[PDB]
Amino acid sequence: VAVVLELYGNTLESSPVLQELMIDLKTKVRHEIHKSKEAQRIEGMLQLLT
Amino acid sequence: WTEPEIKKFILTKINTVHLSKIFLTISKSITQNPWNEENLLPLWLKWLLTLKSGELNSIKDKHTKKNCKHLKSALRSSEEILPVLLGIQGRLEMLRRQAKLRED
Amino acid sequence: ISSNGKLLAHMCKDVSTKDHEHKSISVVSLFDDSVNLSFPLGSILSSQTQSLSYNTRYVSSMAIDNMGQQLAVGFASGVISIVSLADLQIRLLKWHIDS
Amino acid sequence: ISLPNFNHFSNSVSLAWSQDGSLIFHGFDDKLQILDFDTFKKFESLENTKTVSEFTLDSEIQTVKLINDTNLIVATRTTLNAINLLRGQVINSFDLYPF
Amino acid sequence: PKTLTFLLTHPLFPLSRTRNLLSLLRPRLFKQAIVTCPNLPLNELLEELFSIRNRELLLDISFRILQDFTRDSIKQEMKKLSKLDVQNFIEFITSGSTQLFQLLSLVLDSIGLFSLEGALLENLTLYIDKQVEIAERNTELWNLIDTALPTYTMEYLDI
Amino acid sequence: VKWCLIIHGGYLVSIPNLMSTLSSLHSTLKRRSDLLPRLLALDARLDCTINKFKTL
RNA sequence: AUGCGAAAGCAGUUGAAGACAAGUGCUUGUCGUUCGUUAAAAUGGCCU
Repeated sequence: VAVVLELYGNTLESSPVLQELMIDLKTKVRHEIHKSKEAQRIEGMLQLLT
Repeated sequence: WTEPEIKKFILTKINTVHLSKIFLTISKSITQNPWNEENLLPLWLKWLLTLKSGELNSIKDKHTKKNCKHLKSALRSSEEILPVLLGIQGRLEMLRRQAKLRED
Repeated sequence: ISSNGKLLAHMCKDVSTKDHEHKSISVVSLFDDSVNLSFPLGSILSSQTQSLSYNTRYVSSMAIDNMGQQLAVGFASGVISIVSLADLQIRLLKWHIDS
Repeated sequence: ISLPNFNHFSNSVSLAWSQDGSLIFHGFDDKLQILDFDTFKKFESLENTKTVSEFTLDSEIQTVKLINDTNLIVATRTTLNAINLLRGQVINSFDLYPF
Repeated sequence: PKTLTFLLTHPLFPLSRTRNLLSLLRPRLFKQAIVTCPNLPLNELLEELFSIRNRELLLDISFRILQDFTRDSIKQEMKKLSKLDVQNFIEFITSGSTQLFQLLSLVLDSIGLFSLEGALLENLTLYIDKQVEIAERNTELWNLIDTALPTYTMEYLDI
Repeated sequence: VKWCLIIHGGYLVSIPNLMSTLSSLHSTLKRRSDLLPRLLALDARLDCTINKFKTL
């Protein structure tokens, strides 16, 4: 999707559907970024509670 | 210069015209201070980048690239520093949580 | 050299010296002198390769007929060209994507 | 395993193993360590006969080898060093830095 | 003097001065010894670290010992250490670098779960939270740094 | 798992072979950790493009 | 792309001459040429 964005910014401007596609993408990626973050917190407790 | 949106609009005007020197000043200021509590200037830089990349890349070749690389190195140390650091935050979190269990 | 070994086919830059046309192609008999021909690669080439990079106009491989009538050459873009010497006229053969 | 994560990087390492399968010699840059196979820790000297678990050397170690239960051979880019193991003293030094 | 300075310069420096030179060293020679010394006993090392001298001894000795030794050994040593000095030092830290944050990780390891002070710990919460926030901010700033139809045109020319 | 390791920390810090005994949790979380940085990369490029088209 | 370095990075680098082509003696280019330094195209794809 990185390379897709790199190629297709202007058609993204044009097309309406693609924009809401990227919106949904952004929602999911924020969500998983978060989940990974608290994942790292709990691995932190693993390191502590050794 | 305070609000992000007026920052965007005056930024568009700067692109109409100054842009190079404000770029360099923001770059140097941030590369001296990687830990400024203020975010306004970071918003300045992020907006100018996310609007006007290619022309800024093309304008110069030495005096912009060099300090870009230097601030790049400093921020590199920052992104190296982050992960275990938010781990530290989590540690303190669950220490407080254990303290809560002790209080009740 | 021809697969017989009886013929030599080579190129020289003297026409580059004496002309805008660069490369001179000469084929000769060895154990006798029955055959000896020479002609410019400029005449050989197409009328379109004059507006493209040195890649096209670069000769990259040579080969000879056993009877001194067909010659094969190959260039940097992978376009083989086969020349019949009598009328000195060509044919293009195109499969290799590289030289 | 034994997983230290030093905040430094050395591209040069070496390591060797005694035939017994118990004594392990990890030469990381500038310092060798003896480790027990069973514990992966420094071979503590309860007698304390100057058999210190670490050897800090003149230079960073690039090569380690053992010939027998007796003799360790370590090459630093300046020197070659042959050290006895029954008595913790360097037997031989050899100038290699110019080479 | 010049002789002892170049002895510090040269790598190998056998046993007894490495054992106890820090007490003697406690200026310019002190800097030279801390920036280059093959062997450094963790006792005196953490004592000098926790000294509030702070001529950037914090960063210096932190990077030194982190290049030098192992987190488990450090944790054992600073368990053997007291905790009042730990409190004062971390207070200086939260008042105001990857080395020092790694030391923060380490000291949390050493303290474990027992001795913590509520309000101090919450001050740590706020400090670390805002410093996190700015850190990921720095991250996206890095990554961003790393980043037909003329249906009818009412135009004119200058003939 | 958070509440679990919260409450019962003392006994497990008593029990020695924590790595092997807790194995799967270890590997799972380290995998997610390994994910983190490229995930950040994708996030930032996506913000770049999103602002690009939302500004107009 | 050089050196140094860790899988990061740090410094450094982009010179001339000759030649020839195109363009109006001049502008651009090119090199199966030199020394000097640490220096994207020819419709054209993989056997039984």
